[PDB]
Amino acid sequence: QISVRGLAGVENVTELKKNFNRHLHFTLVKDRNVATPRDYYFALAHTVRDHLVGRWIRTQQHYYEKDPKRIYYLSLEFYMGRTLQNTMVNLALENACDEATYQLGLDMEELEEIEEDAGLGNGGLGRLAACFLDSMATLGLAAYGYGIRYEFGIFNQKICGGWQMEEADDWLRYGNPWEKARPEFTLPVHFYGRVEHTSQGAKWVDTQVVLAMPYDTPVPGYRNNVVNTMRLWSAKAPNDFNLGYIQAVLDRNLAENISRVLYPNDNFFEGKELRLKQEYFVVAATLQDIIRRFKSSTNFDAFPDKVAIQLNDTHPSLAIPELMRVLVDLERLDWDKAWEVTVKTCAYTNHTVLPEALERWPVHLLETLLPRHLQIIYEINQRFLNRVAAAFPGDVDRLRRMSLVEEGAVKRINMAHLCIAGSHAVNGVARIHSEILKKTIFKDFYELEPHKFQNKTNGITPRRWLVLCNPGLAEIIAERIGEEYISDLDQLRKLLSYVDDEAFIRDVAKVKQENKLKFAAYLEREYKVHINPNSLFDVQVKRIHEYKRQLLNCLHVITLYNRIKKEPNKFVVPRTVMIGGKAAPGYHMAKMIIKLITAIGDVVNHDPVVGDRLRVIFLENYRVSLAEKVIPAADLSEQISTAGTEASGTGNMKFMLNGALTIGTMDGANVEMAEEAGEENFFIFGMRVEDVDRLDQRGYNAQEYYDRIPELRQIIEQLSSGFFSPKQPDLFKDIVNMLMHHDRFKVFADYEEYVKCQERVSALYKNPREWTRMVIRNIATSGKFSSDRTIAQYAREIWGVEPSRQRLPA
Amino acid sequence: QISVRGLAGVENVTELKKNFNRHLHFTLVKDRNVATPRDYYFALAHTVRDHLVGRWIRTQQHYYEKDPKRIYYLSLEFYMGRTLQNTMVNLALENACDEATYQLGLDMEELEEIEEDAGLGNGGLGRLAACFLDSMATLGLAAYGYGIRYEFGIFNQKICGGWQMEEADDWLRYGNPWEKARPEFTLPVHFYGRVEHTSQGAKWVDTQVVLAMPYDTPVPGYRNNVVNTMRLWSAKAPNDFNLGYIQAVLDRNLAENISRVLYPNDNFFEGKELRLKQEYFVVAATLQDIIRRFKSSTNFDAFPDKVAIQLNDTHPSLAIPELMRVLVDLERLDWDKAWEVTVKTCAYTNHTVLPEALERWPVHLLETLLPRHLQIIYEINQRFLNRVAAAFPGDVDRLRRMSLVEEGAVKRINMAHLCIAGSHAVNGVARIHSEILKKTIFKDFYELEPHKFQNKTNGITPRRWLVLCNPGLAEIIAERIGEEYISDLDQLRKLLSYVDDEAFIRDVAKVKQENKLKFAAYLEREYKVHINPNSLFDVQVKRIHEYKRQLLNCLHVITLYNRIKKEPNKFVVPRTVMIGGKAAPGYHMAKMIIKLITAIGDVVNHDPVVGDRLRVIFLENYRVSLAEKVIPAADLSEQISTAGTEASGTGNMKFMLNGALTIGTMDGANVEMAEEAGEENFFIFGMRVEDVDRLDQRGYNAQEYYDRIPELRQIIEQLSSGFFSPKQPDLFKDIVNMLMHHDRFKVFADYEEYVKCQERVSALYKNPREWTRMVIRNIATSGKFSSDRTIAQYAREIWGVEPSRQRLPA
Ligand SMILES: OC[C@H]1O[C@@H](NC(=S)N/N=C/c2ccccc2O)[C@H](O)[C@@H](O)[C@@H]1O
Ligand SMILES: OC[C@H]1O[C@@H](NC(=S)N/N=C/c2ccccc2O)[C@H](O)[C@@H](O)[C@@H]1O
Ligand SMILES: OC[C@H]1O[C@@H](NC(=S)N/N=C/c2ccccc2O)[C@H](O)[C@@H](O)[C@@H]1O
Ligand SMILES: OC[C@H]1O[C@@H](NC(=S)N/N=C/c2ccccc2O)[C@H](O)[C@@H](O)[C@@H]1O
Repeated sequence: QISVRGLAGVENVTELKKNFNRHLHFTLVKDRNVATPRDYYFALAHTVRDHLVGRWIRTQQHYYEKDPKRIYYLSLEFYMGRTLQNTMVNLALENACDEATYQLGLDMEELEEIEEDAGLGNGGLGRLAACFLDSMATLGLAAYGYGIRYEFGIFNQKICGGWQMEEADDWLRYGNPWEKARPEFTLPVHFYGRVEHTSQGAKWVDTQVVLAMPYDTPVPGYRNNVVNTMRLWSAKAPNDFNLGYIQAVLDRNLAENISRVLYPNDNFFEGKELRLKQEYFVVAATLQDIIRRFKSSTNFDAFPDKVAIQLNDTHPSLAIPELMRVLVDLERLDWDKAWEVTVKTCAYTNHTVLPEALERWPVHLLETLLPRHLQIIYEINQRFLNRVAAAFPGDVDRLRRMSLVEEGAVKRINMAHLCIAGSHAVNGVARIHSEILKKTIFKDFYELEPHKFQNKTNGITPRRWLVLCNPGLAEIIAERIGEEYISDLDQLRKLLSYVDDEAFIRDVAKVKQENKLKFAAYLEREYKVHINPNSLFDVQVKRIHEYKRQLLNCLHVITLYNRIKKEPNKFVVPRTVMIGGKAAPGYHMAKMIIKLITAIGDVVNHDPVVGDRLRVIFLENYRVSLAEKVIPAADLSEQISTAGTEASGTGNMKFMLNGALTIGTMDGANVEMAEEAGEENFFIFGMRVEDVDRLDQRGYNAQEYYDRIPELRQIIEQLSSGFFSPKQPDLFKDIVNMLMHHDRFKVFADYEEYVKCQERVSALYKNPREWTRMVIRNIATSGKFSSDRTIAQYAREIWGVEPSRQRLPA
Repeated sequence: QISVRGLAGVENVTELKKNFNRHLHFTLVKDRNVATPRDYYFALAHTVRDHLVGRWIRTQQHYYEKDPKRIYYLSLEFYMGRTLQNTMVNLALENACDEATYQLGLDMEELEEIEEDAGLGNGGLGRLAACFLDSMATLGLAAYGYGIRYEFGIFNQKICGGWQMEEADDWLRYGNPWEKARPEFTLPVHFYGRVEHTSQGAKWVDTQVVLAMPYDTPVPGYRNNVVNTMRLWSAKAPNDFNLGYIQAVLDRNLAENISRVLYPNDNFFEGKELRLKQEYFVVAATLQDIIRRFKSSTNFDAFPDKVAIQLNDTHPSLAIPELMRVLVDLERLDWDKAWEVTVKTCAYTNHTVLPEALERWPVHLLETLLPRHLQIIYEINQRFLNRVAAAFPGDVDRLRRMSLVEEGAVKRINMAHLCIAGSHAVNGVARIHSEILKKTIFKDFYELEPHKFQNKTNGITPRRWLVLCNPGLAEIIAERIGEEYISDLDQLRKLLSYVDDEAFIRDVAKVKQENKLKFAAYLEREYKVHINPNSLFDVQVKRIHEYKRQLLNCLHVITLYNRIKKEPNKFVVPRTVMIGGKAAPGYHMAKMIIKLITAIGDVVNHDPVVGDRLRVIFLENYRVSLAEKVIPAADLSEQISTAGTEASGTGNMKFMLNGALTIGTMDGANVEMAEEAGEENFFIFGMRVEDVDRLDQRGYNAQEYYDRIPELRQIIEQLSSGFFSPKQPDLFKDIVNMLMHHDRFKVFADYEEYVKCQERVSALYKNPREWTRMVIRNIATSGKFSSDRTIAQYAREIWGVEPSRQRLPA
């Protein structure tokens, strides 16, 4: 049908059809008379998967013969989404499979909906790891993602009575066709025990053993014939574990609980032993696998020339003391040489400045679980602090601030300090975030070792986030500028010469309307809700958190409702306001915010005077597969975090790429987006970082705003009095209380500018032609935010490797 | 190589080879350079499995179109062993695959050893279910085996310091290529809750739900193109189960523990709640599946014409009250009609008379777990006892003996009484066992309903137990009488005309020596032990239990040792005494018996004066795959249970089929074996059932034997004084104590006759020609003990269906 989806040649179509039937018969043991819709999905997944194997075997053989420097991307999260469509896109199979299945009497789109998301992450950090994997493959890098094969990923969210309910995401229930178990690489991981000192070295003894069994998932590059590996460890008890008899077998569950479930904390930090175990487990298994591959290529001097380990936040920070442990205790290297190797091998990416999120592990936990690692951390700290003391003599408070060991009620280890000390590179994830790291939270470390500190602005993969989810837009772009932009996104700049093009303007507006109709349909079928597809689609999708200020969005929505009720017969630009996202199950305020959104909807959506002019919808179960549907449909992207709180954001980049305009604060990557697109082509409002600082110095008094803005006073009074909860008048008292007395994120301080800026959004939407020209200017300058650019910078500036866009032989 | 293994045609060999490579590449993602031995096994299993699918799909389609009466064999145990070789044998593929793999540079025998046994049973009961499945398929019966997919089967046994240690049998660790998950047939099973009464019927409410997910395994008939299904249920939590959050997800393990592990109790009875849950779980899921298939063929009158349910012991006895529950509570049939249907549908096979083995479930357990089932059982019992009371007026003690409800300290339900009341047929498993049922433990029931009581003498499948494990013997037989005996084992009678045949005698003796050399080699490699292959192979393999009298065998062994030590320079027929079997982990006396065997070995095997004349070996980890190796190697089969205690035995039949002579008591099937072969061709010794009864009446005094047999006195004194345990002089005091004061199984009473009979065994072995002629006479009359005969009798006399030996179209 459409060109960017590849060729549907007679040979290939014929061959896909017979392989589909072969799998339906031999693999699924069905015929066309008893086959379920899921059998059909599985037949298709096996047919497509077959096309990966040759390239996968030769890619890995190629790395063995050429022996390049290997990149190990360590993460506790890989938010992959679905694999079927992505595989077809990157193998250029999509049109062929569409034709093959159509001829077999099946709708491929329907089969695609059967696949479960691999929901092995929470949000931006997990999704970033997935985009990175795609880019590393596309750029021909010898890269491996290492993580944990969770049995349960991020919970499925159900909304019951306007409240979030959690249900287990049993994503492996029917089997995962995209994984290959690698039992030959099963590795022991040790826990507890004690440290013994002998004549020559310390020994870690009397440990409990859990086995790590790896499962390999392919990661195809975009049409370059490269297939890299994502290797995820699963926990297994050894066979003599606890070996009255029945209980011993049942107790195997305890050991295997390590890989059972993803922690859904979102940003913040729970010092739970099981989380610590997960962090060590991925680190210990991965490092043994790395060393084994390195020896199979004594001379650890060359280790950093053949290995890079990227630490995705502090979650895998134990790689630093674990590498030291293996080098010093097992390989018998001296400390200083081992340390040299470690620092040159490891690099650290920070993904937050929110203090409550930072990992600070109690000493007593590490003492019991990982006694030798604690001793190594203490030694690291002593040597580091001697370095600080020599550089800044007499500065006693710097010593205590920079310590890896934090003093107090309970002693803790600051894992972020551990990461900086033991890494050759530390990066933030957007220019303003990286500046904040040097200027504030890691200021002392920057002064000691300025050469360590870098920026690597985040990006998204244009494969999943344009070609896959928005083929209609990819196509109209490909019609004018060709197809090479899909792996060289800067080429979108060529679209600037079409901003006055009458044919192109009409096409961009058409694609959007088409996407909006499709999504208005999806809302009807799967959720039985009515929406006007001619309204402005105003969307805020992301995890629920106070700093992201879904609350500020709620305030705007209520303002519009009150304005309509005041002057019912005045024209307003119709809006469909869509807010979606999961709340961490232990996060009370976020759960209350969800309830507020649904309660606003209940009032707004059933007011006869409002009509089709304003609708408020909570998008249930926001996840990667839902993002692929809602983002292409959006007109307005809400990116309204308090300046200084969103490290980068990546949802922002996805909306920009897909033809939505952005209303946002100068925070995270928004700054660089407005910089690329021009400020005139962005709806910027609110306090900058400096204004937030100024207000913090004075003291933030929310009352002042309440006293001076009558429209805001009415909203707070409506909330307090039970306007949005008639049967539970005080339901939202926690919300009013926080906004009035304990708002860390200054919701009221940005309210006036936000509403004003939103009026300007409405003004522009009234003129379709000028709205669309500004959209073209956004799409056209979105090239910088390709994760291909991001990865090329990591490779050249951190890992010391050259990316290649050259094909491997097919 | 050998003819019974089928043809190795050029086309088939070529095709198997390319399918092997195709699977190695596409399925296992390997090439010949990185493939592990296990990859090769899996490639071969996928290649062979492919040949099942056509026949499997058409068999099941055939049952749908012809709609025959379906047989449901319900068992908590299916002791399957390995599947690869059995599949090749029954598909006539064995020689072709041997050639294909040889040409690929691989030894098939080596690949076969990689496969894990499906160890989903304990012993004879579990193995019987497996032989039955094979025969039902071979006989063209529309049969389904239903059970539980245990995550862990029977424990692997390790011997440490002569003591049994248990290790978890994680048989699914690498995936099972022989199962197909059937998620579309996932069914809810209910637990706990309470019973409510409404205007029209009782309702079972407030239950906890566990899901039952079925996995289908093919069961191929012998070269008839029939492939039947074994369907095993797996336990899965529903997704909202327990849904702080982390704990709720981890707690899913509790629900799923139902299908986690096989109870290894062996014969006896532990009233453990988890076992009760397993019993209901298999029953509830299976019955819903049966009814669903029946409706898809309101009119439950025809239910018994289209369904037979065979209850394999009392383990699935809850099928009776569960069927009533569905019929009365859900389908709204009246009691009497529902009961009619139930009785005509269900039949019961008893597999024991040992009182401690009988299931008697405490009322309070059923009350909490299955409240509606308890009410149904009470009602069944009331109606049954009214029947008893009308038939035997005034007989008040008969009423209490026949009650399903047993009175006492704790009230219990006698499940065996439940089974007889609600079944149209009750059978024992050998003629003497079935007689004992009518005469003693079920005497009252026999008097009330004599027409219910039947015999179905056990059998074994000549496919696994001759063709597969002993191809050399199958071949020399096929050379003289053709191949048709493999599915019509009575044809072995034709071998009687070869008993004087000089060529045949030499061949039978050759095959045996070959099997003994092979097994003497296996012992060397895998266990580094030395044995003389020219010695008599004296083997007792079976679970360890006092009634099986491994102890009597031990006494004989010590007698031989003492006789050699007394007269070192006298000739004795050399023996290798092999004893193997697992002990139930909670069975102390059985664990002590194992230690005794190893301790005897330690003394005997290292005595310079003994030499190669006597060796005592404990065969570790006896299981189906080890049986296939040891049985063909055996010369003497030890079947020495106290008369009246072994219901049938089946190991006895396997040894007879494979050219060993039998020394045994007139117990279980031994009686019918000696009857078939002639008593002159069997080494019969010891008390008959009547002699045991006579002794019980008088009082068994072990002292009398000790006082009158000097050779026995010496043994007991050696045991007591620490001759067999120098560092732990009193180690075996529990054993001496039991034999002297508390022996239920009268070991001393059979000692003299046993030793005498054993001397006669040695006498015959000294004359190879006459030993072998007696062997031919055993093989020649073993036809009755084919499970094809057994199943044909179940079908005609219980299920009301005609077996067919006709081929389905290929
Ligand atoms: O089908 C369900 C099962 O599939 C197996 N995968 C196999 S046997 N081969 N996979 C081959 C493969 C081939 C190309 C790309 C990805 C792949 O997983 C997996 O090892 C197993 O965990 C999973 O449950
Ligand atoms: O760089 C990619 C993205 O990283 C996110 N940080 C996240 S999602 N941190 N998550 C931390 C976390 C910590 C413990 C448990 C679950 C979690 O998601 C940042 O908030 C976002 O600005 C940035 O665009
Ligand atoms: O390979 C490992 C996996 O294999 C799957 N089986 C599939 S996808 N097909 N099986 C087809 C089949 C075909 C003929 C005979 C027996 C069979 O299981 C099983 O459903 C799964 O539980 C298992 O872990
Ligand atoms: O009919 C087949 C065989 O059945 C066996 N009975 C067994 S193996 N009962 N097992 C009962 C049992 C009961 C609870 C838990 C585990 C168990 O193996 C009989 O002992 C044997 O004589 C007969 O040949």
